[PDB]
This record gives sequence, C-alpha cells and structure tokens, in this order.
Amino acid sequence: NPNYCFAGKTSSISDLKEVPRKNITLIRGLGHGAFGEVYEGQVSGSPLQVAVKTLPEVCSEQDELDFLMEALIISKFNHQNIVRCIGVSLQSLPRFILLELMAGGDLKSFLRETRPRPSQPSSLAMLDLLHVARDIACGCQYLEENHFIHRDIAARNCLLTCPGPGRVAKIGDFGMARDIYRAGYYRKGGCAMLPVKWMPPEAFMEGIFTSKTDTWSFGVLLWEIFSLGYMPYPSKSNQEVLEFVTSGGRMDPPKNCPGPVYRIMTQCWQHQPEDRPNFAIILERIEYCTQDPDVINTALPIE
Repeated sequence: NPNYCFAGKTSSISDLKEVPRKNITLIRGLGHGAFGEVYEGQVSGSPLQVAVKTLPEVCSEQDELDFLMEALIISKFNHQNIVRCIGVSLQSLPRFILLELMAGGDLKSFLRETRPRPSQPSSLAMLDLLHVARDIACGCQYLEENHFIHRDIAARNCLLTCPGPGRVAKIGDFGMARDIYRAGYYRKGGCAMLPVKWMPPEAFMEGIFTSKTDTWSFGVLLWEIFSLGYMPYPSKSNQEVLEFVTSGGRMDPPKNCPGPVYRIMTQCWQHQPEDRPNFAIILERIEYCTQDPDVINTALPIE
C-alpha cells in the first residue's frame, strides 16, 4: 500500500478503521459530484450518522490510489475544524470513505441559500460570518502548525455541521493537497481546473506554495464569506484575474463589509508572502473584529 506521512508519523491502508459493509446503510444522495457520489448514511451494528463518499467502480488504479490517499490524509488530522473520518469500507465495491456528517452542507451553498432575502428569511448576521471565518482560520492554523499546505482554501471546500445556530465550519475537502502529495504536481488537472482566483502571484507564476499561499486563499475565502457566497472577482475570468492580481489589483470590499474585516482581507493579499499574516495573527484579528460592537452590529445586505 502507498504510504502517507503526517506530523512525524507514517501510515498506510491498514491503519484506517474498516467498517463492515453490513453495518452501513445509505439513506439518501447528498448532491453527487462528477466523480463519486456522496450519501447521508448510518453505521449501526443508537446508530452513528455519517457522510459516505463513494469511489466510482469504473475508475483507474490511479483513481483508486487517489481515493485511498484522501482517506489517509483526512484520518490523520485531529482538529475540531477539520472533518473527521469515521472510517472506510475498502473491502467491498463500490469503495466507501465514511466522514463526519456535515448537515449544513458546503459553505458557498449555505451562504447563497441563507443570505438575507426580502421575504421570509434574513436570519443570518455579521457574527455568524465572523464565527465561520474564525472556525476555518482555526483549522488553517492547525494545518500551518503541522506543515500542511492546503492549496485550495475556498468556500466550496468548507462545510457546516448544521444550518442553524451552533453551526461549526470545518475544512472538508483535501483533493488538491492529495493530488500534489501523490503526483508532485496537478497531473489530473490543468490550467482551466486550477483555482486561479484563490491563488497568490508566486503560486500561479512560479508554482511556489507555502503556508503564506494558504493565507492568500484565506483572504479570498473571507471575501466569499462576507459577500455571502459571490464568486471572487465577479466580472473577471481566470486570466483577467491573473493579470489584475499580478499588477496589484485587489477586490473591493463586499457590500456592507466592515472596514476591520476588509483590512484582514487586504493583509492576506499582500504581494510579498513575508508581508502576509500567519494564521495565528489572522485568528487574533478575526477575534478582535468579533469584539467590536460596530462590526457585529453591522447589517448584512438584503439580496
């Protein structure tokens, strides 16, 4: 089996908790992707509710190895703000990875669906946004401290435990990091698939990735959060953004975005990586924003 190393420990398939296929029931599809399905499931021998990620049976050996590595990567993290791997069912087909069920869904969809609307809702506030930001920043700090570069921080890759009050946001997708870990580069993708709009100059120009490249991405995620799920650089294509960003162009504040929050974004988007804050500092700054009554009492725009 292909190995995986994290935080000074090497692991393989045999260290994943295999759960008997007989113990797993699929309840409903949760909006499948183009490669692999995701289901709400239940594990019961007081049953454990889970997300079930599947591997298409029609796939290459490379795809299978990639699937195994995703399981390994996620299983070796230990943090509140990173989705848990409950186990795997690799000894039957189709292969399954069992994940913490994130009933609030992905953060981009959540923001879009829950953004104040001139009708029945308007139950989301600045504090909810700051809490999601802090949650993900905590996860990012953990990755930074463990020398793990995510490479693809973006709202689509963050998940919510539930839609209501008490939601916790967590990093839930590690496909890019997995791809680079296995191949050393984006072998499966190409220019059109790269998350250009989330990448700093040294990443898209030189292919240099560090924790400061996650800092930049996190700045874009912050804009996604505070814009309530808008696509970054809304009027621009990937190449236009590449040109815009390299020449010093940055996004304007999202509508109604408090100054102190936008300032965090602009700090994350410093041209020179050494000038960008690490995640400890980002966390401190988010927490300070959360302390400011003028920040948290700011109304979100109604569509």
